[PDB]
Amino acid sequence: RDPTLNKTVKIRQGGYKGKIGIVKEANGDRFRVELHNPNKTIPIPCSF
Amino acid sequence: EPKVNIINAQDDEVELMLSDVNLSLANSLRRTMLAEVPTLAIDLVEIKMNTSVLADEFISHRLGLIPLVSEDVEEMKYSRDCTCEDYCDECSVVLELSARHEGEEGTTDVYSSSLIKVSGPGNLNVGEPVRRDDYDQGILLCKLRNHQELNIRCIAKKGIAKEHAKWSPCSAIAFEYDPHNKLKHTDFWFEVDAKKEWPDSKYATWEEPPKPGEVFDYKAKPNRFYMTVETTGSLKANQVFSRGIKTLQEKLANVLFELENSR
Amino acid sequence: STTITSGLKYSLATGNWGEQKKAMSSRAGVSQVLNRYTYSSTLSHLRRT
Amino acid sequence: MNAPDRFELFILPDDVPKLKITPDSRVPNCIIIKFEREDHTLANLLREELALYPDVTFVAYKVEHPLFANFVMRLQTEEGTRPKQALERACASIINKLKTLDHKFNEEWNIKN
Amino acid sequence: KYWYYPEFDDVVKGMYLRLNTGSSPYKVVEVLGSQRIKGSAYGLNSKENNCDMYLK
Amino acid sequence: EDSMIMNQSSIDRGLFRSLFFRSYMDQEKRFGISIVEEFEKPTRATTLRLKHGTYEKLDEDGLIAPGVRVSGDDIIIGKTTPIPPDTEELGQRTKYHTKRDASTPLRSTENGIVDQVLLTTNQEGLKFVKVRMRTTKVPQIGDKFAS
Amino acid sequence: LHKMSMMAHRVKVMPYSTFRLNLSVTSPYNADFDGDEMNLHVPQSEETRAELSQLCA
Amino acid sequence: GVKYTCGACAHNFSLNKSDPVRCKECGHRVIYKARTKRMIQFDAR
Amino acid sequence: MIIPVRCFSCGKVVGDKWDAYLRLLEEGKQEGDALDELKLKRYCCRRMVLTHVDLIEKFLRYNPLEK
Amino acid sequence: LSNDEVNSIVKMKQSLSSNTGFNTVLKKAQLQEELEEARDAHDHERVARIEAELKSIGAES
RNA sequence: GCUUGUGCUGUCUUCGUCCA
Ligand SMILES: [Mg+2]
Ligand SMILES: [Zn+2]
Ligand SMILES: [Zn+2]
Ligand SMILES: [Zn+2]
Repeated sequence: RDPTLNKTVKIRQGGYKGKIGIVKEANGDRFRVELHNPNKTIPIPCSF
Repeated sequence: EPKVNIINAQDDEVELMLSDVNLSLANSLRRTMLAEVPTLAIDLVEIKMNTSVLADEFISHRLGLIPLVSEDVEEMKYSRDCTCEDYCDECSVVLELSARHEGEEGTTDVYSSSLIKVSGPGNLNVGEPVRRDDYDQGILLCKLRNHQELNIRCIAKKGIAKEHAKWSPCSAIAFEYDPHNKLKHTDFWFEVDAKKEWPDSKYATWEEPPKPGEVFDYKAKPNRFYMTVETTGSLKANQVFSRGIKTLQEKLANVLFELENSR
Repeated sequence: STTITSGLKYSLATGNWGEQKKAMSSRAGVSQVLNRYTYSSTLSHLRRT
Repeated sequence: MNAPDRFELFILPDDVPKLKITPDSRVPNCIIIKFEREDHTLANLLREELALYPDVTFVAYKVEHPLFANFVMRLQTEEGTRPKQALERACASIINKLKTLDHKFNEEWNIKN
Repeated sequence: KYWYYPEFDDVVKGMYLRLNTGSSPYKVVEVLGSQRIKGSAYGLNSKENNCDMYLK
Repeated sequence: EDSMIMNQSSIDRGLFRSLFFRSYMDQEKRFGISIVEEFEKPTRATTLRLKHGTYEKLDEDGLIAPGVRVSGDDIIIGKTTPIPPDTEELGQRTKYHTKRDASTPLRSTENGIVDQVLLTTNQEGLKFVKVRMRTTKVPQIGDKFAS
Repeated sequence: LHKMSMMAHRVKVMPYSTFRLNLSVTSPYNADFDGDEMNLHVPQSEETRAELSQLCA
Repeated sequence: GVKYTCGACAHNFSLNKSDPVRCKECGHRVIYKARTKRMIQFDAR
Repeated sequence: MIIPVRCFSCGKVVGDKWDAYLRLLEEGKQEGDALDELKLKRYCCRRMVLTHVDLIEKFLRYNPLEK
Repeated sequence: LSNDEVNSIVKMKQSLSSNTGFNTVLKKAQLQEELEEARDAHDHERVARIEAELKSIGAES
């Protein structure tokens, strides 16, 4: 049941490398992660 | 055909005169130096403890604006172009700050000299905060009283001033041409007499004033440009000029490659 | 002791200058929330008629 | 909230070509070039370099909107010359000018050091 | 954390704890009781940790 | 038409940047001799009609902690009110709803960092909390300025 | 005040959080950019879309 | 289980959701929660 | 609140000159002469040091919330 | 702990309390209130003692 | 195989914003 929901995550690739966030939506292969650094939420692939 | 003549030279500013170039080339060079020369600046702040009276993001914004030595930033890679998971030593520089006030009286000032470089690229002269001298304390970051502590870990990345003004190596580029207005590129507002109501340019002695009987020359173009490049200390003035030229060359070469590969 | 206490507190809290059961026909807006947006605004509010 | 990311001014998406060329059939030997993630810095340089070539009869550019980082350039040469060759010649000539400028500045700086 | 409890007097009674002899070999002592001593406030852990409880 | 052009680099360097604070209040009400509200992290099992936000940022006592980034509709105060139980005691293994959610969500259009959480008692001796949220507002197209 | 205060425009999606107008239409709306706000209503049918594009444009 | 700080003497302690809301050593009625242990990161912009 | 790191208009670093400015004013130098001695030529930079109000000295007078 | 136990512990520590800035300010305020009460009662003897105590406690830095 | 969580008053009052 999407075990990574509401868990702290870090981005390793792309334009947001090394930013801490929290996973909000876990439909599939496209995770919505809110960023702690600015006040916004972005989509991101699971591999990232 | 182009010529360069240097008037004053310093570590932080150079005053030079360009000649036999188009106005567009000089302006593009000025724009490139202002907003397209890569430098190194703090881009992530991890705040492990902050009991000072300043907000966390207040101090983060202040830290991002501190200039860091960016001499060997060419060897460094962009964060988005590094295949390493997380940040490695080849795409980031880690600085750490730890400040505390001891005793129950007095106030402690936190300066940028307290930023200590922990990790970075091997043997590359990058990351150290810029200091005017060996005894210069640097930029004032915060103030602390008894039992207030600041403990942070900052990560510096490579970028350009287009993305954020903290990566700009230059402060203000004075730019000027045609002190005596022989080209009539500007029309002078006046009340009584336009000649005695307008201050002379600081380079007015470098060009012969027009003769009283001289007619207007419609075949003339701006030919000599006077420009002063001031830096924040992250890069020397000559380094800023040379790297602006190199960046412009790289941009044009990329356009040329795109054209040649289009067919 | 509740009479005076509740009457004063109600009139100062709501701004209706009168008894609680005679809210209609009473002069309203006498008491207002202090404006603390900036120092000048507070000073202006404290000297208003 | 609706503010775009600042890196979109210069970072090119994979699906977006850096340089798209389409002919302009209203007049002979004319092309329209669309530069992506560029601004006045490259555009003005190219325009004023090309304006001096005797075989280039029309060159212009415009930035449609300041909030989008791209510009479109119109070029139109004589009958003998293909416009893309003129654009390549302009790029190479400006590169040589910048190279000699850098060399002369280095010489002067070493002299006055 | 617990010396000011009213029941702490009976709680500490009979307990065995490590003691600094001072005169240092740590040894064990048996609590025969406690006695509050006014005017003998002492730093317990820090400067602010004033304590009047004493252990016999 | 009364617009103005602002320098983006000056905005980047801190011109006209400001700080925004908003506080939320909540308290435990007393409805009777033993009907009280409780500050707690409600569970999907023992409570009914929960808010659509997320409760994962609440601590054990039902209050968020300072330093935590919050977004719109997140729950910053967890409160439940008792409800007379139904006949679910028939065959439910203690998993029957006895409490109703009365949590306080963050405003939908606002987000920021939890700055300071205050816990105390009101005049009546019940619990009483105040949560202050902090964010930074940078000038952008549409902000109003004046000389 | 008058029927030129409601007119139908064509949408163009843009960044940032303000409605944007060509400045020639600020006269019929009696609007300037010192803080004014304006209302936008979306038609929800083909018939209504045709009415807006053919009458109120 | 969760730390707290007094509003006057700045004394750290903890509560068990059943103690009266009060500082143990000075009896102040106003206490504050302590900062979270999670990582806090900012973009320095 | 505290002296800005960079001048808003151009970007010169003025955050390291507050203490020197106060020291110069202490010795009796005039404000214009003090600003000139720090090599602040452009008036955009001069307004940053000239019109700065130091409020952190008032925030620091409140007893720290932790210990 | 109960409310009464908390009050007892607070009073015990107050007896142990050598000095605390918040408590010193509270004591000085209470002394000022007592002094105005004595002044309104025209008690010229108590007011002298309260003034002496206030002078001894004061002189902050 | 352990499976995901949908809902908000109302009435006064005041203070503001843009036109007028
Ligand atoms: Mg208006
Ligand atoms: Zn790397
Ligand atoms: Zn306390
Ligand atoms: Zn300046």
